[PDB]
Amino acid sequence: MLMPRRMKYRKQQRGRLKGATKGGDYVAFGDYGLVALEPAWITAQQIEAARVAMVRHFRRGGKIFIRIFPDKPYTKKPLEVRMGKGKGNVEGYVAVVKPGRVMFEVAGVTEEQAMEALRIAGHKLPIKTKIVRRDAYDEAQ
Amino acid sequence: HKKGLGSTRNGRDSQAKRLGVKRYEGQVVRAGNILVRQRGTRFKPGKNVGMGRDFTLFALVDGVVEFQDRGRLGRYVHVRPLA
Amino acid sequence: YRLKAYYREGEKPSALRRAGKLPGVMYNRHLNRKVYVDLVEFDKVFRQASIHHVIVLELPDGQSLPTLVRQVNLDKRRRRPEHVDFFVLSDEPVEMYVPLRFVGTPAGVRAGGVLQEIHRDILVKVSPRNIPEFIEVDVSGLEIGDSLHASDLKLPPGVELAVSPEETIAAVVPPEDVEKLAEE
Amino acid sequence: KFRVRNRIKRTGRLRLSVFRSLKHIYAQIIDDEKGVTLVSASSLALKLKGNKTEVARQVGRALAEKALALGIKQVAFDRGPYKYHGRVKALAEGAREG
Amino acid sequence: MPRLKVKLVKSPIGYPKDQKAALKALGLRRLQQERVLEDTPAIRGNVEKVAHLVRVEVV
Amino acid sequence: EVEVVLKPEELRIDVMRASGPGGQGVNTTDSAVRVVHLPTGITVTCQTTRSQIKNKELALKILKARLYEL
RNA sequence: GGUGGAGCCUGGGAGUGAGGGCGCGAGCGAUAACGUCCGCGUCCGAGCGCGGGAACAACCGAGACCGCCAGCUAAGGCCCC
RNA sequence: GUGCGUAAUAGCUCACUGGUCGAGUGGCGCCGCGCCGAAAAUGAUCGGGGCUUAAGCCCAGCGCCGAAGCUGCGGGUCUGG
RNA sequence: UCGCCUCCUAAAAGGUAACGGAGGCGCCCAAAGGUCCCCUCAGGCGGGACGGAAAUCCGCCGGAGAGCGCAAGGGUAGAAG
RNA sequence: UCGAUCAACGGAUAAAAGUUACCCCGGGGAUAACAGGCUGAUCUCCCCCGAGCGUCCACAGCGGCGGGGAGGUUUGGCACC
RNA sequence: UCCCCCGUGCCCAUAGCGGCGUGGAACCACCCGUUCCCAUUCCGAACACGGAAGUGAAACGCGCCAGCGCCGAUGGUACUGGGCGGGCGACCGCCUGGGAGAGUAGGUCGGUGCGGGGG
Ligand SMILES: [Mg+2]
Ligand SMILES: [Mg+2]
Ligand SMILES: [Mg+2]
Ligand SMILES: [Mg+2]
Ligand SMILES: [Mg+2]
Ligand SMILES: [Mg+2]
Ligand SMILES: [Mg+2]
Ligand SMILES: [Mg+2]
Ligand SMILES: [Mg+2]
Ligand SMILES: [Mg+2]
Ligand SMILES: [Mg+2]
Ligand SMILES: [Mg+2]
Ligand SMILES: [Mg+2]
Ligand SMILES: [Mg+2]
Ligand SMILES: [Mg+2]
Ligand SMILES: [Mg+2]
Ligand SMILES: [Mg+2]
Ligand SMILES: [Mg+2]
Ligand SMILES: [Mg+2]
Ligand SMILES: [Mg+2]
Ligand SMILES: [Mg+2]
Ligand SMILES: [Mg+2]
Ligand SMILES: [Mg+2]
Ligand SMILES: [Mg+2]
Ligand SMILES: [Mg+2]
Ligand SMILES: [Mg+2]
Ligand SMILES: [Mg+2]
Ligand SMILES: [Mg+2]
Ligand SMILES: [Mg+2]
Ligand SMILES: [Mg+2]
Ligand SMILES: [Mg+2]
Ligand SMILES: [Mg+2]
Ligand SMILES: [Mg+2]
Ligand SMILES: [Mg+2]
Ligand SMILES: [Mg+2]
Ligand SMILES: [Mg+2]
Ligand SMILES: [Mg+2]
Ligand SMILES: [Mg+2]
Ligand SMILES: [Mg+2]
Ligand SMILES: [Mg+2]
Ligand SMILES: [Mg+2]
Ligand SMILES: [Mg+2]
Ligand SMILES: [Mg+2]
Ligand SMILES: [Mg+2]
Ligand SMILES: [Mg+2]
Ligand SMILES: [Mg+2]
Ligand SMILES: [Mg+2]
Ligand SMILES: [Mg+2]
Ligand SMILES: [Mg+2]
Ligand SMILES: [Mg+2]
Ligand SMILES: [Mg+2]
Repeated sequence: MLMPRRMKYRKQQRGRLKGATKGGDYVAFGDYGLVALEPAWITAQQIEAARVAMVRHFRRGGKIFIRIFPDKPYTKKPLEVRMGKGKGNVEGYVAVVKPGRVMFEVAGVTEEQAMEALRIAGHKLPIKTKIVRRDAYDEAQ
Repeated sequence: HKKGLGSTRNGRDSQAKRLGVKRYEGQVVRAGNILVRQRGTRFKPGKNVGMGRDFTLFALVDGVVEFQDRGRLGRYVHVRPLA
Repeated sequence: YRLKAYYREGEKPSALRRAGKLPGVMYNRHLNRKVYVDLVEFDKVFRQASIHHVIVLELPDGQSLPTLVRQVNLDKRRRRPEHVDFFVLSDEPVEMYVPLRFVGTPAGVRAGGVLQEIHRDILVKVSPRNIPEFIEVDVSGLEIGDSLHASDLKLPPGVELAVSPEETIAAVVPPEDVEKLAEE
Repeated sequence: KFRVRNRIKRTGRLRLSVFRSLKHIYAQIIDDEKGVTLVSASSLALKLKGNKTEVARQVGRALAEKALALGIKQVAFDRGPYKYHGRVKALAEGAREG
Repeated sequence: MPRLKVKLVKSPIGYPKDQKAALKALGLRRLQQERVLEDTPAIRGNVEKVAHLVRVEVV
Repeated sequence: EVEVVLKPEELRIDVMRASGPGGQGVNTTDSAVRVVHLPTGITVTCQTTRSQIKNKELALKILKARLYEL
């Protein structure tokens, strides 16, 4: 799928989502990027679906950069079970995304293909997106 | 319907220990007053300060606690007498 | 290029930035002043320009100064700048990542492949009078897999960089083959 | 680094520090918590005999004398890498016993 | 010395204990009650703490 | 290969009221479930437990069987 | 600084040891529950007395000794009811 | 080679140029307020009537109304003086 | 599941719940204890008959990643080793 | 100074397991089974995206991976009358 | 006062690493020996004693260089005591105090008590 090979701990506390991405806000790799506008937990099955959606779109073409990674475990109790008796079992992993985060990047692809590409990938994401270019996104120094 | 469940082998924890500094800089103390409770040597005994088996720090004379941070050498708790 | 600049008295940061003026500070190894330089021209210029080409800064003193931007902090949520750092110059030798053009066609573009110009704006140590432009590199030799890098390039006389030279400047990698699927 | 610094074992006051040299042997009664030297007595740097050990003793009593003059009765014995032996200033005076 | 004249204008019902004590320290009991006090730092600290419930006048 | 992924795309799952004993709930809960296979005509039922969700999956755990055999 | 139904010490008499909602900080839960567990705070509990909110323990306004066919305000309102 | 069209062609057409007309133009991009998406079970409704340069929404201003809150006047009781 | 120890949850004092997350204890040491005196690791890279990819040698480099009886944490070579 | 898995570890006796649809009393909506309620994971329905199927040809009929909702008939959660 | 060297302390990396030079008259080291005091799980390497031909090679001292390391603003943000707003939620905004962590300019191959020996 797209989980981590090993982890010191298998289940971990839920947490929260205070706006601002902290990091990952500029392009820095490809030419066009997809930036998250709402905060959320993106399941690896979505990251995946979106990715495949792009390669599928411009089959045999440019390069894709997945800027996020699902390292946070998702717990879910069984069905018809009551509360308590311990924490649920891990059902998958998710990457936490905050507003401003550049989730994906593309390169070696026409500006038409780039747009269309990311527009399809955002239709697989639980949130709202924005497509970007490159310019001040040059924190080289 | 009540569909059976399991449990966890977790659930333990040990009593709180109340470790930490007990007297702060500029505070008057008497001989014996424990000034700090710590596990390692988070603080080093200074001028007129003793250290028990469990690293506890106590005043050796009757004075006013003072703190001194000595970079790579560590942090010290001294007890300045009314001298 | 050119651009108007004004003096900031140090009053209502977050406000002077809402009214339309963009905050900032100009410094160097001597003095350093606080100023405000509107988005209008700033934007327009800064994008064409960047942090490669120098700019003028005529204040109410006229005092036009030569500078390159060192720091430009965005706004995270919804791209926008909140600040800019100006490094004044002279004949004083300093650094700056110099633009990169890559005239050529890698052998990595016939049976699948695209150029990943890794460090497409290389940093070099040199003085004002020594400020080039499109510092091109050759790509006519980049095979599909294996790819160029380091400072193994055409550094015009005076180009005393600061790389390794190993710092992978660029590389050519394969496409996105529909052929995938898996599991197990 | 022959570190040692066993002298850090200085809980009390008045350190009688010795310094063995291939040629001479110096010694000064220092008082920290003030970072000052109160009494000093060098080997051939105060001019003395030609032996090494014999010289130790003489430069020993010497210091102790000058010491007591100032009321310097008791102290503590130093010389970090010392290795308490040979050049032993087993001098009279000084209320540092040893 | 230039004094202060604070007036309790908004009801403290619903605010933290400390804020209700600050008012005590100042000497404000009822709503609309005014009190001229010294301008010392210790007297302001409390009037700063309850700004949202007090209308202050420098007199 | 060895595969048979009968997607719940041609199944008709019902949930009648329990039969037999029970109590104030055997009359009230839709425990009993019935999964139906239409391109074959096979039907599997289940009232072994006292939950519909533990019965529709345990009733499917059979249709998978009989099918792999037929 | 601060004379307050403030404090400290000794002793007589207690009730309480089913809490609840709300705000903020976490866990559990499915970033479900008028859910459940703690933490800081508040209010109902005991303020089902009063004004606002259509009506409504806890949201906004406000701590009701009593009297008046007097005046100014709060939240909320000022087309008619 | 844009779309239609062919079994593959043909056939219609356009990016494109001449062209009479003799002027504003196509774009994209933020913003304020709206439109759709929008199906449940006794009679409907924003509390009702009824509201459209408003009786709606955003931004300025002044004046009123409005509690058992605060004043005014009288009275009771309790503490301190 | 029930007592004890360590970490987290715990909101930078202390404390703080849930059939919340994750591990240990019901021993051991006459040397693994007292004191005096010396000594300083793990690794990395070279060079070395047997010789792993660390047996034991040599050499540069190596501020602590070793070690500290056993879980974890704190501490520690200016030693607790 | 010794005898406790008094380990249900502040330790009822020195000494102790089941069954009741033959049952009984005192209590509780402090607490389950019905029904309601809050919730909507499950359930039912509808929608976004357009891989791909349909000779050709994304929607005549279909829709991979994924995304957003409605309802309150299912199974549950909660334990509010 | 001022220099150089030797002991010691305080600051506790702006003291370090690594380069490049210097210093033996004095200090110091290395050196010369292992009778003697004293020493090696084997070694006079280390400890220790007696020395005094030679060297400043090793070490150490003092200088210079910034490549590595370390230090590090001014601005602007994050977050946030307290007060207050918008939504239906996840969350978002204002006021008033406080205010980083990264990063940029830039800084640094030391500072300094006390006691000795030498001009
Ligand atoms: Mg960065
Ligand atoms: Mg020693
Ligand atoms: Mg209120
Ligand atoms: Mg039965
Ligand atoms: Mg039922
Ligand atoms: Mg009281
Ligand atoms: Mg009493
Ligand atoms: Mg009691
Ligand atoms: Mg209770
Ligand atoms: Mg309470
Ligand atoms: Mg409460
Ligand atoms: Mg709730
Ligand atoms: Mg509740
Ligand atoms: Mg009650
Ligand atoms: Mg109350
Ligand atoms: Mg009522
Ligand atoms: Mg009302
Ligand atoms: Mg009310
Ligand atoms: Mg009252
Ligand atoms: Mg009243
Ligand atoms: Mg009205
Ligand atoms: Mg008003
Ligand atoms: Mg819209
Ligand atoms: Mg009025
Ligand atoms: Mg009266
Ligand atoms: Mg009265
Ligand atoms: Mg704590
Ligand atoms: Mg805290
Ligand atoms: Mg001991
Ligand atoms: Mg021993
Ligand atoms: Mg090694
Ligand atoms: Mg008993
Ligand atoms: Mg018990
Ligand atoms: Mg018994
Ligand atoms: Mg029978
Ligand atoms: Mg009978
Ligand atoms: Mg019978
Ligand atoms: Mg009977
Ligand atoms: Mg009964
Ligand atoms: Mg009853
Ligand atoms: Mg109940
Ligand atoms: Mg029910
Ligand atoms: Mg009912
Ligand atoms: Mg799908
Ligand atoms: Mg229903
Ligand atoms: Mg239900
Ligand atoms: Mg409850
Ligand atoms: Mg030596
Ligand atoms: Mg905040
Ligand atoms: Mg700052
Ligand atoms: Mg900083």
